[PDB]
Amino acid sequence: SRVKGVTIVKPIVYGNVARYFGKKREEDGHTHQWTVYVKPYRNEDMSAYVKKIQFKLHESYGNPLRVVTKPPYEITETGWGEFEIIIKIFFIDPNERPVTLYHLLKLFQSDTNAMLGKKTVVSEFYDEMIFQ
Amino acid sequence: VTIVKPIVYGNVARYFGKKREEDGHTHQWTVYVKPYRNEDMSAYVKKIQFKLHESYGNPLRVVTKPPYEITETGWGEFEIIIKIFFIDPNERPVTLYHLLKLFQSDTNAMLGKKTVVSEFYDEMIF
Amino acid sequence: GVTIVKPIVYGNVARYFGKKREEDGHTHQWTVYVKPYRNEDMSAYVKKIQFKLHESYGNPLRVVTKPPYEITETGWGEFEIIIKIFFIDPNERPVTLYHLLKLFQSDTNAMLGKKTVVSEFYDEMIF
Amino acid sequence: TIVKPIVYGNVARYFGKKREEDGHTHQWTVYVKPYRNEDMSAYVKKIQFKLHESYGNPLRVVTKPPYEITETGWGEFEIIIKIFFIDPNERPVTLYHLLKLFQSDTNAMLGKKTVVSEFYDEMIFQ
Repeated sequence: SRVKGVTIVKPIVYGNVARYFGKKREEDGHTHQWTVYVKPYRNEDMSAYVKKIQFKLHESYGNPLRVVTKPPYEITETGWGEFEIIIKIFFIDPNERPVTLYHLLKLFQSDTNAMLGKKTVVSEFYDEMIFQ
Repeated sequence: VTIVKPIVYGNVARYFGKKREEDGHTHQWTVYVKPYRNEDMSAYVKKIQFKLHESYGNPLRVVTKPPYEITETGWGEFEIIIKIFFIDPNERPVTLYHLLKLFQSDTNAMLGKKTVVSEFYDEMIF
Repeated sequence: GVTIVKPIVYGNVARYFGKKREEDGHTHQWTVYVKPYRNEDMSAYVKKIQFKLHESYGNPLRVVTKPPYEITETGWGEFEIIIKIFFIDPNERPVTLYHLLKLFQSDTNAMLGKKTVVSEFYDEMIF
Repeated sequence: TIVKPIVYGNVARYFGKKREEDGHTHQWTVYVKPYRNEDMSAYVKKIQFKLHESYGNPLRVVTKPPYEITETGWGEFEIIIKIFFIDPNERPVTLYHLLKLFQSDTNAMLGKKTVVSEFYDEMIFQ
């Protein structure tokens, strides 16, 4: 006897891409450039149903609570260590509890890929968001 | 017999590599209508018009012969209304709207992609 | 009659390592896939999807039941993957698609700066 | 009553020098590919690209995708593409293509390094 609406499912990908500079940036000792991101599994404007996404970077980043309101939902920074990003998705239709994803930022590649195409690391994962 | 005909539409764009100083243009793009499957549209489509932004000279571009597409160059993103007129005058024309997409995500920039694509699928029902 | 239409894409992508990997000879990494065209839950209508990979692989009759309906491997040569699409509805007979796994880029796309082999083909599935 | 749209053209790139060994200054690739990707090899028996007489083996035949031919040379000329069908009755379609190698002047200011000359067409059946 629950009064439910229509079940609505939205498939998403999220993760990070990273690329090594070549040399230890002398000023901060940084080494990689990277973008963490959330994007639809197939091209569509998520802004129909996503108000904002926030990525909580590491405590060592200035302005660590980064937020994005309009697509692409991505944050680009540079760094030297791997750490755990906490990505919260905020829906438009309130009475829709946010979704929270933990993504371990990957910067270095596997020795297996040190032997094949060792340039650009990618770490992406599939998940789906439910509605109504 | 309710006959459906499926289509994709949208645009593709590519970065100059450097803003041209004559007109501050940074991209060339192409906006299009294509059939979902490699079939012929001309059998049932009189013309398609792509109403561009008023910044463009002659903003009402009309395509009557396939391929139903328009190639321009640009500095900015904007909405493109798309009017599909059918060959028997009875059939009501279908208006599609498309937000020209010109600027690459840092993600796709880091993956070394070279072409920005936003494309969409529809069904014209008869 | 039901008469529902669900556009899908299938095919594979491929991105050549840079060099022959000294361990198993592998030169390319690839992903053969079947995706809805729109962003939607296709497990609403798809029970499972079988991918028949070349006999040289292991468990070559790969079967995916939860989206994404993607297989990822490495290899060094091309072959033909037979894709069988099993539906939720029992009255709906499975579809079988053939796809030639493209690993080698063509001269046209090589000369354009293209960095990934993409071979994508289209279909519409009816109910 | 089947119509099949195709794209045909060439890409070329100035190689960077006048190769002194044989004079050849560009490398090009002429191709034919369906407007919307399908197994063209289901109904195309072979595709011919007849080229300038200076090229030994001037009739080149391709029989399976990618339907392209790659070469090097110094000058532009007309490539005759002939498309032969699996169905013995359907007669060969013949396309003419001005192979392009040198760039325009607004596309230099664009930030282009590769040339693209590409045309739509429709193979028609009964």
